[PDB]
Amino acid sequence: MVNNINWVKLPVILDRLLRHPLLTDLNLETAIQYTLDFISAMGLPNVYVDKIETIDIKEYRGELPCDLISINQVRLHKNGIALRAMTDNFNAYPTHGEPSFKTQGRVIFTSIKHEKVDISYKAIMLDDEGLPLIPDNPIFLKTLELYIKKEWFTILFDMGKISPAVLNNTQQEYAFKAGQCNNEFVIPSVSEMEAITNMWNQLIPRVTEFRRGFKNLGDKEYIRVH
Amino acid sequence: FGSGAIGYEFDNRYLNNQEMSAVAKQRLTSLP
Repeated sequence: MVNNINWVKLPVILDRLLRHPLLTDLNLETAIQYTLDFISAMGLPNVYVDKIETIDIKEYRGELPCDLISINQVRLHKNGIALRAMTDNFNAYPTHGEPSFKTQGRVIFTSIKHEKVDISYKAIMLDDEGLPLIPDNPIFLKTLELYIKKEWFTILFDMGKISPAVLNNTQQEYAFKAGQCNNEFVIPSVSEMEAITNMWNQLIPRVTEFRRGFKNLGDKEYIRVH
Repeated sequence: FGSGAIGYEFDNRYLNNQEMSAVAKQRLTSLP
């Protein structure tokens, strides 16, 4: 992402929607739900807050933080060696290796019995209220506004209170801005294309960046003169 | 005599269906 994510409260999206006199029955409560549907459906990893927590595994199980949304990596605390993924069907089960993890709910399922693990994860940024906080990006803000205008107009079109030409314009305009908003958040900055440059140009290919926290991923590869 | 609450709602509904036909001919065209 080229621009920085400056945070603003959710009611800044309601100044923009209630400029439209057909969207004047909108609420904070409706703006809360349609934001989280929009934040999810875009899947932009720049909208989330990166956190790291150390949890302790009791017997192939550990309790996961409350704010966790997606795990970046799980690693061991004493080694720093990262855990990949549990493909075993019979993991902590005895009959009569490379460590792994698996997460379903608020429980993580590891391959190690009694160990502390660091979990680097993503959460949602909150307010003084326990409410979501959105980027002030006028591309993000415009297409979140067009998201809610397209969900409200879809209800109104089912009711028969909106022209099919009106909904077709809103469905088209949200469809353009959703790609512009995707490209706004995905396309790297100059400082991220340098780390992409160093990963791409490697005379001796570095193929074990998952073992670290992808720390040396964008590091530059140097060759001695001889 | 006179009472016009069913003459009104039938005339208001005929102008609604005539308006509904007019907004169904609207096209935002998509050639250059």
